Amino acid sequence: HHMNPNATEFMP
Amino acid sequence: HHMNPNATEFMP
Amino acid sequence: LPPITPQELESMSPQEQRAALGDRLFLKVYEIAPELAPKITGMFLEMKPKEAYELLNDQKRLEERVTEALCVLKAHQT
Amino acid sequence: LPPITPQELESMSPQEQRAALGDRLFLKVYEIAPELAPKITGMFLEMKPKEAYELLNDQKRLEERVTEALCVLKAHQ
Repeated sequence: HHMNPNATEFMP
Repeated sequence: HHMNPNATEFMP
Repeated sequence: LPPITPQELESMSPQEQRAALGDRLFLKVYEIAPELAPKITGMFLEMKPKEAYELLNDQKRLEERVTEALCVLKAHQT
Repeated sequence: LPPITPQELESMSPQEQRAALGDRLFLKVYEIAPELAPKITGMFLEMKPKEAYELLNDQKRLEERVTEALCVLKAHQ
């Protein structure tokens, strides 16, 4: 289970 | 692997 | 409830592991979310017994997992 | 963007998968939460590729996961 508020933003 | 909101409740 | 040693855990049956981990997880979850502790504990017990055991020895990670479980439950109502 | 087939996805490198899944997840998340779409898409991309791909073909569970991610971000305040 992954819902990490520190994840790196994804820019397209 | 994502947590399951339909999981069976645990009673101690 | 004293903590379970790793030696004890591997010497228990799958159902004994669940009861011992569930009992100790429930008490810690109850301090954070007393009303939803049975359901959140049930959600935790679907993880592998090694991962559930880690939560008993990492209060920071347990609290994060309780928040994650509440958010899964909140999203389920929507 | 056109959808990815499972046959294509299994034939891509990990970084090729992430870019293809990310671009498509971003578009859908942007319709729901345009401001936090970069952050939420990044949170989604920590899933395994098969799990992230299943969100692209299940709109109802995708919306649930966006709500979940917003809840996690709010709790982080």
